Order: sequence, then structure tokens, then C-alpha cells
Amino acid sequence: PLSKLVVTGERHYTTNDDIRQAILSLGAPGTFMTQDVNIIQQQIERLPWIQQASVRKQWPDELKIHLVEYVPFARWNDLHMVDEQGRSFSVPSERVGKQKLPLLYGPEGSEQDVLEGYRAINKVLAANKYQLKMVAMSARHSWQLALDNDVRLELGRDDRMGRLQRFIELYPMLQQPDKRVSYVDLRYETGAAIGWAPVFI
Repeated sequence: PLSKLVVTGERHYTTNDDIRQAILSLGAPGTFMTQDVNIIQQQIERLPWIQQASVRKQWPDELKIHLVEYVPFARWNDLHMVDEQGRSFSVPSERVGKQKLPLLYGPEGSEQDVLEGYRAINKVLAANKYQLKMVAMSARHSWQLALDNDVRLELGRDDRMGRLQRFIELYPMLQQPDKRVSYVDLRYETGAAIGWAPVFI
């Protein structure tokens, strides 16, 4: 004998059963016996992809659960994820991950520090026909990245915004199919250092 579940929200990653198996996680017969501020707590216990969920019971015999998942906006390392807001969460490498989604890397506990950047930098590269593919910050705060093409881009550690406006300027100088820019190192001070890709025959 079980209870029905009136679930509401954009169930994109969440299966009804992802829940029945989360409720059952507590040995207490009588699905409705257990307080809902509790059911929430559990299921809402970030799965870790649910943001906040709401449970309220319809006494007939059905349990009205309304949940709102997390909205992915960029990848954190390689087994993680973050949203426009800046919150961290995960999800199994199962039948879910399937979409071009910006890669952002970095050390532990700097999630916003990083997004902070991309968010403000994206605007610039979005300005032109350059769809940034990734952005990573090292421990001591040393950036780096890549554009549509696999064209690298060292950003360094100190002056990032200024140093960044540069690239936009110097670029219309792609004076070819074989010869492709392989990167632009900006770790200098006078200007940048263009570099090409070692092709193979």
C-alpha cells in the first residue's frame, strides 16, 4: 500500500522514482505519518541538484510535492556544475549531460570568484564573433582560456581587464586554412605574443 505523488515543476533531471526512493530512505510505515517539513528537508537535501522543494499533503491520499531544480550555466571542473547565480551542484554522468556548456575551472572554494570573471568577461568576447569555450583560474589566481577555435589565451595574474581589452583590438591581422593562430600570450607588458599551430603531414 503506497501513496500518490502530485509532482509539479520542471522535472528535467528528476524522476518520480528518484523520489519514492528518497522518501523510502526513512523507515517509517505510513507515507503520510512523516511530517512534510521533513520530507522537504530530505528530498530538498540537494540531490544535490534540487534547489528548494515544497511538500504539502492533500488528505484524500495524495502527497503534493512541488520542486524546482537547479539551472546549469557552466561547468566547474569536470564532474561538477554551477548556475547564473553561482551555486554549486552535481548530477550523474547519466542521460542528462548533452549541450554546449561553458567550462570554468579553478581551485576549491572560489566558485563565485571565477563566475564573477566569466560573467563580466563574456560580455566582451560576446561583443564580437568569439564564443569563449572555457576559463580557468589557478590557486595563486593565474587565468587562461580559449575561444571558438582552440585558440588559447594566457591572462596571467595581475592586470586582467585592461590586458583583456587588448586582444579585441589586435586581431584583424589573420593574414589562412593551414596557418591558424594557436594562441595569444599576454603575460607581457608592452604588447601580446601571437603563436601558431604546428600542423602534421
